[PDB]
Amino acid sequence: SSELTQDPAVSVALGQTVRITCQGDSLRGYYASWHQQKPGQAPVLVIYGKNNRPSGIPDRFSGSRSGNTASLTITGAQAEDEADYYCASRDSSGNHPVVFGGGTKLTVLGQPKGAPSVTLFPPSSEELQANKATLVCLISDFYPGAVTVAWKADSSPVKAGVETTTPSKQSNNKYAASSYLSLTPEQWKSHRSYSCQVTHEGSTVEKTVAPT
Amino acid sequence: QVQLQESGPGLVKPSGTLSLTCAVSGGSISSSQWWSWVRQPPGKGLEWIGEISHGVYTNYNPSLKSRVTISADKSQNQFSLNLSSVTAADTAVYYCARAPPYCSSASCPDDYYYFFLDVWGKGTTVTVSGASTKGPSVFPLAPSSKSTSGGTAALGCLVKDYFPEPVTVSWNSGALTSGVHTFPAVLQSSGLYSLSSVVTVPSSSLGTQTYICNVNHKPSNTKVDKRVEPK
Repeated sequence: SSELTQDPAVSVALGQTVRITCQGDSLRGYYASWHQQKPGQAPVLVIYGKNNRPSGIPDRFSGSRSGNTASLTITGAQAEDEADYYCASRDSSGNHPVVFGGGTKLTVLGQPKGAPSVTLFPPSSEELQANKATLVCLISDFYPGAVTVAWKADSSPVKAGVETTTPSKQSNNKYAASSYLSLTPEQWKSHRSYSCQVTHEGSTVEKTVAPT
Repeated sequence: QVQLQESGPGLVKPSGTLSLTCAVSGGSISSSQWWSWVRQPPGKGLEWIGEISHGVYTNYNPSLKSRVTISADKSQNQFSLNLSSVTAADTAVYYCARAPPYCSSASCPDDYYYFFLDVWGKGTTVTVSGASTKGPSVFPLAPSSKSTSGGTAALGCLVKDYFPEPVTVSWNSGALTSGVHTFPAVLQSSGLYSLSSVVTVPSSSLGTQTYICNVNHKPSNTKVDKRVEPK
């Protein structure tokens, strides 16, 4: 699947310089391109080859070669540079198949922390009129991406019927998560309140909904 | 001006054959460029499938050659992919793209030794499963006095129990893009997905404006437009 070796993850401090390298015996015949991919989007070409760049690519991106190793250097890395970077070239032997690198997750350190935005929704009227009940707890815009989600029935913990995602990066380098609590309309109406507790960097945000 | 658009089935039974088509506008697939197919399994990197030039000449990944076929319809400005004997390893997002011409001999100008993918499609998701498709149940997440944050308020749509991915959500037929956040889906123990889309709007304009979420689930050929009214 992959033919050129890249480091799966590298880090750089905001404003510093990072060199993402791409190595393989397949490289020696053609120029290496670099593609950038933000979460949820198709790749975007950042280096045609040699040191040529398309429109909309800042000058701080550059390409270089040293035999069987191509390199993408980012001088003065910014927050918008956090993405996955893929080198690509053609095999110099045989029918010249296309050769991809494994990809490199770039992390830019020093970005500002953010407390989670928590939105809790009760089961809708139409869902209850259909004998269903689901509580939706939406967590967004927290950085770093470490967060604990916990549910409460009145004041007691509940674990059955809870489906939680792992945190995933948003397009603005912050993180998002979701937790769904599935109950019967009897379980929903037989309690005074339900709570979604969200802990992030030692601090907790708690939202509460009731059959009102 | 060149735009690509993939189209496919979304769900393919194991040992079946995956068939996709990439339509091209603003360019010609009969050119000397290499109109390619790329795929990306969820949580993994890009893998090259094949390419086709002038609508005739083909070149495939050595590891996939035994079951890959790439053809072109020069009259409809399309090129297609056929992958037979599919397994769960073929579950991926499939992109069509365009590579430039090149030389196989070392005797050409410098312009002919590049490889790059400067034009991509949005990509279509393909899942190889024996399970059946299920359309989504869309419920409104109505705004209340606890979904408010002063001047703004949050309302949304619950897209529940569907299979397979993906589901796209727009608001008011795409006229409302500001404040929209469609959360990534959750894979439940039932094997079905669920996600929620939430848009932030002025709390004063709740009763004076209609908000409808547009939920498209192509693997089931279903579109749900659910009106969201205040609680």
